Formats: sequence, C-alpha cells, structure tokens
Amino acid sequence: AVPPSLRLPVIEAAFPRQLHPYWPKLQETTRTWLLEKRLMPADKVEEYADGLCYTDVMAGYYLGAPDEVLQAIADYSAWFFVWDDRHDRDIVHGRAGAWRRLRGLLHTALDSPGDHLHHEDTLVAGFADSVRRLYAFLPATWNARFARHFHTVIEAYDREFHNRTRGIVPGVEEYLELRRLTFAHWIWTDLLEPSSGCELPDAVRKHPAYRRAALLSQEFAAWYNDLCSLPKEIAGDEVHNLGISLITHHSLTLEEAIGEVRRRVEECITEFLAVERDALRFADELADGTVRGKELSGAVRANVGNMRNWFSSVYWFHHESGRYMVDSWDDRSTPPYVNN
Ligand SMILES: CC[N+](CC)(CC)Cc1ccccc1
Ligand SMILES: [Mg+2]
Ligand SMILES: [Mg+2]
Ligand SMILES: [Mg+2]
Repeated sequence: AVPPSLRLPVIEAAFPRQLHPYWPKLQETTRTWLLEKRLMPADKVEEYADGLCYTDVMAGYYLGAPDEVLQAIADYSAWFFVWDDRHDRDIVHGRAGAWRRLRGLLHTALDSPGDHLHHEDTLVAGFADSVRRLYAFLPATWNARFARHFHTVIEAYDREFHNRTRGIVPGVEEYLELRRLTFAHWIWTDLLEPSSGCELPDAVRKHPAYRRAALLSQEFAAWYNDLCSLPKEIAGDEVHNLGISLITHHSLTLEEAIGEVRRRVEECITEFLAVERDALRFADELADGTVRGKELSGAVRANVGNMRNWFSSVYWFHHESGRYMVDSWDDRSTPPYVNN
C-alpha cells in the first residue's frame, strides 16, 4: 500500500508494470559484480544489495534489451547509486580533496575506460568496467555522446558538492536545470538506443515528439524521486530536492511543498500521454516500407515504449527499495548501506 502523499492512481491504473525476463539472472550477476569490484563490503552486500532493488528498477525500464546490454546497464546503474553515496559521504566528511581527485579521475576514465580497469580506487575501476562494456555495443559516435553527456553529469555533481558545503540551497528553476544533470536525464535517454540495438540519427532522436517524450519521462522520474526521497534527504542534510527549494525560497511548508511537487509530477504524466501519441505516430511514419525505415521505426517504438516503462518502474522502485526506508534506520542521517 502506497502512502497517500506518494500515491499516483494514474500510474497504478494506466501504467502496468513490465519486467525483463533476464531479471532473476540480472539480480544475481550485479550482486556478484558489486562484490568482485569491491564497491560494497561483503556483509553489506549480503544484507542490503538485493533489498536495494537496483537491478529491479532497470529491468522494469529497458524492456527488450539484450541480456548483455541490460547487464552492463544494471552494473553501471548500481555503480551510479554507490557513486551517489560516495559523493554524499565526501560532502558530509568534508573530503574536498578526495572528491576533486575522484571527479578528475572519472572524467579521464570516461574517455578511456580500458586504461582504468584496475585502478586503485575501486569506485573508479568499477566505473571503467561498466563503461567499457557499454562502449562495445554501438558505434563510437554513440560512445562520444554518452561521454559528452556524462562529463556534464560529473560537473553537476561537483556543483552539488559546493552547494552543500557552502550551505547554498539552489533556486527552484536553478535546481530544475541542475536536476536534469544530477539525475542524468540524457544518460538514460542515450541508453535506450543500445537497449533497442540501434543508434538513432540526430534527425530522428531530436524530433520534437521524441525529445519531449524523453524529457517528460525523466522529469517524472527525477521529481518523483524528489518526492519520495525527501524525508531521507532532509534527515541527511541534502539540499538538492524540488521540495526543499520550494520550502527555502517560496516560503512553502513541508505539507505545501509535497503537494506542489505531487501536482508537478502528476502533470508530467498527462503531458507525456499527449506527446506519446505524437511520438508513436512518428514511429509509424518512419515505417515507409524500406528496411532502414522499419529498423528506425521499431527502435523508436521500443524506446518510446521504454520511456513509458520508466514511469511504472521508478514509481514502484521507491516503495520497494530499502534505499529510501529512512524510518527503519537507527540513525536517519546515515543510511546503513553506505560506507561511513
Ligand atoms: C543516484 C540516483 N540515480 C541512480 C542511478 C542516479 C542519478 C538516479 C535514479 C534514482 C532512482 C531510481 C532510478 C534512478
Ligand atoms: Mg544525488
Ligand atoms: Mg542522493
Ligand atoms: Mg533523491
């Protein structure tokens, strides 16, 4: 039963969940990967890994992905969560030096992952492994796009570092711009393409219907995370959250902020439903009877289909994952799955 302040009837009724058939194998392989890359201690992997549902949320997103593609995505995604934890700890413990070096190392590894497969920082080595594997599915032009997008993500994380250190809470739209980078909107959008086995030409993926559908899918995911992770983040002195920016700069109460974030989230759904029709019509138009046309049509259709899947997967993930179960922690400021 989903808490009323987090419940979205439209999602529950109109966005039925899907699960990739590779998930059972996925859950086990990523867990083993986390262990062997030493991204989490053995006892914490044993106790928390499965309950974090990191593989689950991705397996409910990129439907149709080749098992190998989904595996790389899941490993990368699990790494991403751990990176978020490391980022959080560096801020809390004021490790500005350690963060700056990690920041620089990630930028470097992003462009040449093979060179960093066995770096002394296991977080860097774990990153390099997943990225190298992600770079082996599509042409280098896609790899370059992934890199360009993630370079931006890293810098957004750096801005978060300075914000929390200086105690600055970003403005609403200042946050809204930043959130598209810290949530890595365009990374997940990029990853739709190897999942459907086709790098989309710019003319296709920059089609206004495709762009808008892709954007709304991510805005929902990011803002719903804000809604659900708000108590966790308030307790952990995190300042990056749409609700927090509303409390700080719009004089809204916690109750008012939650309500406003809900409405913005709900509006994302109905805006998506409208543009989804245009995006799917675009997919039909691509099928002009040619082999290339059918390929592009099928890829767009699958991608838009997964844009929709993101809604339900992210929705249920926040209610199933132990990551946000702050009420069950002895110390609300310090999640038990994080290395403190
Ligand atoms: C750290 C949060 N995360 C995980 C990869 C990176 C920005 C986004 C996310 C949050 C919740 C569900 C899915 C993805
Ligand atoms: Mg974060
Ligand atoms: Mg976080
Ligand atoms: Mg959050």
